[PDB]
Amino acid sequence: APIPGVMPIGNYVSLYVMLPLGVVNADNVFPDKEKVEDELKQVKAGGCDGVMVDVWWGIIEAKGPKQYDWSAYRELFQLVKKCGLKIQAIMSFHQCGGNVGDAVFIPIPQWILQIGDKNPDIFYTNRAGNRNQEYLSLGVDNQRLFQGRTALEMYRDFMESFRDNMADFLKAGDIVDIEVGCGAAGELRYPSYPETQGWVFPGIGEFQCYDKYMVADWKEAVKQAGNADWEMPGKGAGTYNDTPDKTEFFRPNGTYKTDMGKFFLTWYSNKLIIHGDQVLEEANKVFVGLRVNIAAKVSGIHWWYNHVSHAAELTAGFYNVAGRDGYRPIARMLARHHATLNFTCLEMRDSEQPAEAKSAPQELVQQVLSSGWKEYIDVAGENALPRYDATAYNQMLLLVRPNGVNLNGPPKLKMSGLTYLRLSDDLLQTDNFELFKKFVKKMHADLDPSPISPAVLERSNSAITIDELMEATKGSRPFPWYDVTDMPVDGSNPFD
Repeated sequence: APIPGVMPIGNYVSLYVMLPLGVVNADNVFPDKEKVEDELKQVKAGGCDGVMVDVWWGIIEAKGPKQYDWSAYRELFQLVKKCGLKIQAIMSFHQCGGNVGDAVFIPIPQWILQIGDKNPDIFYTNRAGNRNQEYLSLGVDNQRLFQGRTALEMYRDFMESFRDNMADFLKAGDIVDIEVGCGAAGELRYPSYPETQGWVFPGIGEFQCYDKYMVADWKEAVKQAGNADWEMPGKGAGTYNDTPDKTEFFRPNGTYKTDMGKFFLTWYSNKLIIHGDQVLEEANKVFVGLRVNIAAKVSGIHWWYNHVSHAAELTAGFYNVAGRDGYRPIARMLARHHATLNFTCLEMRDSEQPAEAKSAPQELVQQVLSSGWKEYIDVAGENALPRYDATAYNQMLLLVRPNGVNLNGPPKLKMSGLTYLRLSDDLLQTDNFELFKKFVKKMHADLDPSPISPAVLERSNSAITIDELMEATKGSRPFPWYDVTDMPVDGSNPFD
């Protein structure tokens, strides 16, 4: 039996905090150095392991192709290191802000956007012909349109430059995680619920495959299946703020369940998996042999999860329905690259969502974490929305150790890390910050903050075919979850 009071260190879950947006600004300057230094000191003194920051493509490569300026990011990283903190860096090949609310606006490089004025099909496009300018469509990953480069080559060259220009932070163990941005907002998904085209929760979203590149690919695919005339979804799919039962495509027994529907949903979800595969392959080639994790971010699309159609999942590109696990194939792709899955919604409870949304964040998290663990990858995560209350912190503590602490060794089920959204004035307010420090102590299994490295990143494994990957869609039971955390922020123990 274990010795009373001894907590095995394998129970510890690292806790990182996301830096404010614009910490390095759109002119590639790091302003308010003193304020930031101060915040970093408070975060460290609260026990946090590190911080996460976006490394914005539209800052670094702004002046032109392969003109990279890493100066301000080096100053920031040096400061974080000096405050005793680890760094998670996001390779952010997407747009920051741009709405009236948003305090910062950083588009992708203007020399890319200029290409888009004359070729709007470089962007994800909805069936009405709206272009999302926040990210380059997967349809252009391998199109040599960008002053002699393809999109994948641009991503590769940027990551190589980052590695070479941060070589000393990488050697010293200061940079611990590279999150590779794979879509708008950095997430591996289609931009199916854009605020800029009027989406409001809990709309079903819209398919984002109408650019001419993805269309040429589709037309070829359906011809080979023996159905030349199958079209992409039309008016039957409805629009962003429909509910599934108001559509033909997503109603019970609707189009999604027809042979044409299944064929379309397979193709659509496979193009997203292939895009992830190609982007992470480039990351693995850059970072192989270094002690750093490489991660992809999958957003938690929890609305309509309890509807037969899983319509919001489907429009986002995750073909997850009864009898078809749409996340496990992503995890298996990730495993090939020795990459980590970063998921969201770790704080959410089903009872917090309106009933009409058919929303099940708890069961979604359980499915996705279970499917990643079954593929022998690490899974990390984030809170989806800002939360400062004990209920939220206790839900995240449940998710990071879904069968609580293990006094005999490392837990059976443990997330590899949590990144908290986000450092702000509200978080540092005296009351909230007090609660937050208890959350961090519980993340650490009541151990003291404890600095060593990620594993050495192995080279990507040999390729498997699309069809071998589809074996991973077989449905399975998720691991059983506890109903409450072991280590609530009030210090009690619900098992005594």
